Amino acid sequence: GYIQGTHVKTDLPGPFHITMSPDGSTLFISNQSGHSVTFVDARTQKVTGEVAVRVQPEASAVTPDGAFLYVCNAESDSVSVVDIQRKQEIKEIKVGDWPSGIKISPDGKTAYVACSGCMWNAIDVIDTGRMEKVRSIYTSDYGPRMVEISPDGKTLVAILDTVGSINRSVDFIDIASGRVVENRVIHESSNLRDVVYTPDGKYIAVTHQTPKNWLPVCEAENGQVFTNNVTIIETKAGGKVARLPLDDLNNYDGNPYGMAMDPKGKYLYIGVRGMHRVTILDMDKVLGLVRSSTQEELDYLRDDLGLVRDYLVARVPTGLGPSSVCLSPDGKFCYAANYFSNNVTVIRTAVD
Amino acid sequence: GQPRVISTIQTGATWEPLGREEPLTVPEVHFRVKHSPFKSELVRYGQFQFNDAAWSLQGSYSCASCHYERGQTTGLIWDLGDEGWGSWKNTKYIRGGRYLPPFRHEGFTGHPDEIVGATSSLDRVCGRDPGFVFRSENFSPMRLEALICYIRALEFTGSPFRNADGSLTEAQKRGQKIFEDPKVGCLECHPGDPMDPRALFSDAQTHDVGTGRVGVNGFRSTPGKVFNISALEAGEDPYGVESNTPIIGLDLVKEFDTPTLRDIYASGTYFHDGGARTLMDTINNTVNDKDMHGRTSHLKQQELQDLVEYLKAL
Amino acid sequence: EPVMTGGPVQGKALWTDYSGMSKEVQGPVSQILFTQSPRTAKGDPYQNYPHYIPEGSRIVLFDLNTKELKVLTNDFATAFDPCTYWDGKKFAFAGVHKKGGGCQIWEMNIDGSGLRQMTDLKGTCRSPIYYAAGSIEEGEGRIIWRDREGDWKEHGMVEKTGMIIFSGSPEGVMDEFHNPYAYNLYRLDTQGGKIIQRITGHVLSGIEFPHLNTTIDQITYNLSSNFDPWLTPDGNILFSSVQANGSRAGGEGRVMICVDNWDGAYPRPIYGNCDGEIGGTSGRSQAKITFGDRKIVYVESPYMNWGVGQLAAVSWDAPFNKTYEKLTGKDGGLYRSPYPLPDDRMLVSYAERGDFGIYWFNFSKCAAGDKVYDDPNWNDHQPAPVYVKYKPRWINTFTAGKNFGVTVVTYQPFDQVKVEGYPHSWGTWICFDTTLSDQPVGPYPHQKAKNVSHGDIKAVRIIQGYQCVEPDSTRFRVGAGAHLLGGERSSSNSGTAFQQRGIIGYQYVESDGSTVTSQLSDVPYYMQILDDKGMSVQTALTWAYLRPYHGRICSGCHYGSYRGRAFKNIHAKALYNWWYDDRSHYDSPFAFRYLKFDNDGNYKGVKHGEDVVGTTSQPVEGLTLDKQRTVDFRRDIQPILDAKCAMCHDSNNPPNLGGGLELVSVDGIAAYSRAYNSLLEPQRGKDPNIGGKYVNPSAAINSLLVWRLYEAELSANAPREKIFPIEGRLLHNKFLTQDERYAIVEWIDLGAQWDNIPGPDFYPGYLV
Ligand code: HEC
Ligand code: HEC
Ligand code: HEC
Ligand code: HEC
Ligand SMILES: [Ca+2]
Ligand SMILES: [Ca+2]
Ligand SMILES: [Ca+2]
Ligand SMILES: [Ca+2]
Ligand SMILES: [Ca+2]
Ligand SMILES: [Ca+2]
Ligand SMILES: [Cl-]
Ligand SMILES: [Mg+2]
Ligand SMILES: [Zn+2]
Repeated sequence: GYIQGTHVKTDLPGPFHITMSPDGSTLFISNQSGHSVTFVDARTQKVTGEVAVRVQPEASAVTPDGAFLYVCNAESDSVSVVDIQRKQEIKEIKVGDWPSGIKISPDGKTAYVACSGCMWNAIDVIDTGRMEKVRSIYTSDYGPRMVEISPDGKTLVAILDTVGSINRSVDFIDIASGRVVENRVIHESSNLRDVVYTPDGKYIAVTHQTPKNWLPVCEAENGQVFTNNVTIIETKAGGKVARLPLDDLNNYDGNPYGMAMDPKGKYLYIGVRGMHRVTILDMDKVLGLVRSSTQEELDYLRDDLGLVRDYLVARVPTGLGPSSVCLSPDGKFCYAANYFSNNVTVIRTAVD
Repeated sequence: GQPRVISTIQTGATWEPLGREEPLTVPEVHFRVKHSPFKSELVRYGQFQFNDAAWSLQGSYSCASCHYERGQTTGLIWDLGDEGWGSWKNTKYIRGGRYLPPFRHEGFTGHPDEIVGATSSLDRVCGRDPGFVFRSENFSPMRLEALICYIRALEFTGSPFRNADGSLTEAQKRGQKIFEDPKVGCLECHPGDPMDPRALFSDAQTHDVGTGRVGVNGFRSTPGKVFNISALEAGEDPYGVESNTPIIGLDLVKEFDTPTLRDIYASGTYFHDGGARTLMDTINNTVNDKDMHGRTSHLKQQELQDLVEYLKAL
Repeated sequence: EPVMTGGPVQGKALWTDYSGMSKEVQGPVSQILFTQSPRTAKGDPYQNYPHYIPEGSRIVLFDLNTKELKVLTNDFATAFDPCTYWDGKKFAFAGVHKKGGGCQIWEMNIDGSGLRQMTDLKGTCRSPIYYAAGSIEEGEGRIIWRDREGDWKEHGMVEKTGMIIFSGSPEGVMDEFHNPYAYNLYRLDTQGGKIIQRITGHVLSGIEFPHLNTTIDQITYNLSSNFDPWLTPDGNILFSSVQANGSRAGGEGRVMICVDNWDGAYPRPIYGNCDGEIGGTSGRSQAKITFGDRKIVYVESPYMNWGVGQLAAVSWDAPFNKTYEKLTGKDGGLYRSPYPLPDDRMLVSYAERGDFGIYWFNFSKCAAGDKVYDDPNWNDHQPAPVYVKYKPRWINTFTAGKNFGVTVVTYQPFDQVKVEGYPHSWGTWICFDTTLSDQPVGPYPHQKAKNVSHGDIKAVRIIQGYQCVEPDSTRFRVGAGAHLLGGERSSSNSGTAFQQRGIIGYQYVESDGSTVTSQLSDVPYYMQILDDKGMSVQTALTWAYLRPYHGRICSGCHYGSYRGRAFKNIHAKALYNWWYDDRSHYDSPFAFRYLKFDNDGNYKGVKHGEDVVGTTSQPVEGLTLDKQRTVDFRRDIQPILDAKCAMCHDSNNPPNLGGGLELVSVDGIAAYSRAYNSLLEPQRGKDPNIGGKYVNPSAAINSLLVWRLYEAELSANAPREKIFPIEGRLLHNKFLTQDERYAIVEWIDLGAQWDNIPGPDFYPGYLV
């Protein structure tokens, strides 16, 4: 396999992503440098097979029944359909540039694919019966990184990570309508790597960074150049956009990427790729902070470098480059995919 | 209970990064004038050093926070301290970097040092960043060499905007004639052919295209003047904090090293300071002096749009 | 084990993780080093801390197994402050030899051989530590530089031993408490300048000791003592700083835990200096950081000058009130010199009733655990265990030491004085918003006297503090102003807590509140933001300093950018006034000597002085120390009072301004004149730290005198309940010109001193 963006060959799989079957018996790891997907049994923690897909898979989504795995092949500009029981790819559907993420509708009748190409704005829809790409939903700006579907399945959020932009936004889509209802801007943001929904569907979490671009590059202290943040957006009309710090004064979480939401909405799990660790936060303290604060107070609290300690549950040691995380349906275990270490860290959560 | 690590599933083979060893001095970094022989066994280590935030002071960010992680760019515009304050630089697109030396933006003009401007080696770019950007411990020789190996191993993505047949479209074909028109004269500083994989669309030289940002009293004066005509007409705030790109600046040099036009679709916000918000702005004579970058004044909109489409095809 | 971040393998740490690698590289502890001190006030003078010279003390090595003790310092009259090297085979300490030479820095092998003198200084040296700069791995590094316009070439090699950071004080000086010592941090080249030559390409500039093959450079310029340096996990220097400036912190001051670069380029507060924080006036000393939970653990003494006390802790990652702990923490004795081990154990010096020994600490019981060693005849403290220390990362230095900068372009060392021709070393600083602050509107000088927005702040006054040096003991007396606002901290020089100062200069502020300036380097200084009348709205009470060629940035005026908050994203006009020219180091304007006003006395502009002297595009002003302007009461103010005031103000019409410069005896002490004593008189029900009847030190805008001279309500803080009389009122605004009036304004904003000329001079003053 090839290292991404290069013609240099490597024997290492380089896991870029991870997910789990809705019955929680199987983990599917997308190997970016392996051009395949690794199957792992949850109970035995054993590799049960490796299924070949197209070039550079960065993402995968499982059907509600768990008979199929839709893998995003980024370099191939395509999406592979994998038979989970047969351990074989049965089709390749062609999509827009660089799918970086994919998710299946609650009814399992539709798959949504975010095309992350820098000049590309698209979310391609795919019927599961036809196993084919129906149409494309054009976003408000370029580079959707990932999508997410609400628990009621009538709405689709898409993080737009837009190159050359200080203000990067999130699009709200009406699934039945298939068009953009609203666009909400996260001010002073860059590198949006994920978006998740709360189980009640009243909030979304988005991991990103806050650059200070208008300032001289002088020191590294007090986040003069970059700070690392998680933003909670209230899904109601006119809802708050709350940018919250992930960093201590002398301790920062470099490049937050993947997110896993507790099934009951108790905790938030964040893969920290630069600092090689999983940051676990208390979501009732976070949401409690959001509900009890105005927009002004939250905007002031974004730069509070002692604030995290209020809602911070833990920071757990991981392998190198934990780009993605996922949870078991009972929420008692969190898995983190490590690219450089070529492995998966298994974490016992606070849930008992 | 308290969250903890019970086990680790090893799916692939074990891999460990390069050690700390002995950090280079800044003179030792400047001591590497030219590239070392390419080693493809060091490329992954270089990728790690590229994406790692743990090596930095407090772990604030990494290289990938700027040049992103597919190794392209985020389009973020920064003010670095070796070129002067108030002088802005668009984050460099790092795909296909080895094919067009010298490096950075500013060229040979005004740069006898060949470090900040007209950079002789990629080593003098990244090897400097620990002390001039990250403000952290310097790289060891091995880790630096590995990093440079990773950078040199980056290849162009190619344009998505062309037919699955591999051919061009008729809008792009229409634009190619405008591009290669001897009166327009894009081929002069941007020589290349669309079907040629070895085409760099750059002369790798230093030119004055009229993109030099100066003061209200002229070169080496203060404060800066609005170089964006459309933004000046729009009544945009010069010192505004909400803008994606600066409409003002003070440059220490008037001339710059010409970038490749390959993958120009994926560079957020073109030229050096990121004065040009769209491809169209690199043409329409808004953010640059009249006919100092190509002669486009006689062209009008359909032609310009076709030219943009052809640029998207590179 | 992984601590700050995950490692290469499960249960293993990355080399970037200082705490974790420290855990993995520690090894078993067998032997420990510690100080035994005679039990006496003279033998253990912890009440005089930081100035601590436990005369008669010795350094000993103890085996935790064979229980055998060896005295390594027998050739020394006094020895203390042991710190082990990275390998643990050698250690550095402070002490005075029997042959004499004073208290200096030495180093010796762990077996007791190979003694070497690292410092010959006029003054006293203390608490050395090793900072490995350019030396991570054992061996010889290569020296490389540029040919002056040639290529980069190799010249020679140097053994990599790193550097030594220590705290030291000069001879015959006084701090802001009038103690006969002022301590500051120094960096030391162990190879005689060639380490700095390896890193930079020029040898260290500073004071050279060629006989010892060493060189020292002063990295911290605070007018009070900076002491007990240690290592941060990110590779900086952690230490204790005394912030005494003027009347701040209730006229007491605070001892804060803070960090700085090993060259002193970026000092910033960690905990203890700010209002609302914990410990008040408690002394904070001997701070160290735990490896497991990353806790800053320090000795909190009940008295500010005490070195013994309780033990307290705050999180290093998050140094705020929420993480504050009192470790020990009750019964019933005293603690000192804590030493956290990488394996999470800790060694403390504990006295149950009255006599200290080495004890393991118990975190479960919140007190001293099992005993290590105690002699009854000795006070056993400063435990320094023998183990392997992981080297923290060394940060790039842009200064070669005194007068020497290093360019950001070619990275070539340059002398600003000897070569470039500047009268003195000069740096720059920039504030993006001067109106942006976390401080409320209040009567105290560090607060805002009134609300200010963008455009309300016209300029800034930059002030340099003068060290208090008084060779003649007959012409100087402490407590001469005890009846005035100063109290115990007053003196023959001032009736306030503010010591002698001078004006570095004025700098204009942009309409967005931003400002940038060039000014002197390696000198203590601070600033004040000014309104359209040129009065200080808010004062920064602290001592800032700039290394040569170094710029310093801040988001706001005590906004939190250097304390607890992230930098605010601000697009500032001053940014473009900083460096725009290819041929320059800095294009920013130098501090102007004067201000110019209109008819009314409102701010018009800044005005050049005659101190103006091609590496900068701006007129070079205010770099000549001998020409630096100040405001002296006797030379400047008093003549104005005699001319336009004293005639109408006598004993019958208070305040009494008559009598000229003739001294007045108060409580048997003749220091100041009648006018000075009158204007500096306290007011019933008013905090002296705020001000007196007619004068508020370092706020002119709050002063009743200024209120009357402008005949207006200047601030939101009323000096008293009835300001202007109802009947018999006489307007004072026409009595003085703008020069005289603003001279009074400057005098008050400077701290309203009496003698602003350091040392004995010809002008009237205390004599016996
Ligand atoms: C020289 C410029 C001065 C200074 C510095 C002061 N005075 Fe006067 N003064 C005069 C009278 C009749 C009064 C009382 C009536 C009134 O306050 O309007 C004062 C009062 C003051 C004060 C206030 C003191 C207090 O309220 O406690 C101050 C601070 C003050 N003065 C200072 C009369 C004269 C006078 C004509 C006889 C002249 C000349 C001055 N004053 C000059 C000065
Ligand atoms: C020599 C005078 C040139 C001519 C003729 C053309 N280009 Fe050029 N190009 C040149 C320079 C010196 C620069 C960089 C200037 C700066 O301030 O950075 C460029 C840049 C571009 C770009 C953007 C590249 C990037 O931002 O990475 C584009 C898209 C571009 N040029 C296209 C272009 C076209 C369409 C031309 C014909 C009208 C043309 N160039 C001519 C040098 C010169
Ligand atoms: C307005 C006056 C300013 C400006 C322009 C700056 N600072 Fe800060 N400063 C200021 C106040 C009110 C105080 C506290 C005074 C008191 O009595 O408590 C301080 C103090 C500091 C300190 C000490 C540590 C602390 O209190 O946090 C440091 C260190 C410090 N100031 C540094 C600093 C820097 C880097 C600035 C950028 C140029 C700066 N000051 C500007 C008020 C003001
Ligand atoms: C390794 C490594 C690289 N980057 Fe850097 N980068 C940033 C800017 C603003 C610029 C342009 C500077 C100028 O024009 O004067 C660059 C440039 C580069 C280049 C040059 C590419 C070329 O084709 O010339 C390379 C190879 C490069 N950079 C590599 C901005 C940033 C960052 C934001 C502050 C950071 C974090 C960053 N770069 C980091 C890194 C690297 C890690 C050491
Ligand atoms: Ca593609
Ligand atoms: Ca710059
Ligand atoms: Ca080039
Ligand atoms: Ca760009
Ligand atoms: Ca004892
Ligand atoms: Ca004097
Ligand atoms: Cl601030
Ligand atoms: Mg620094
Ligand atoms: Zn403070």
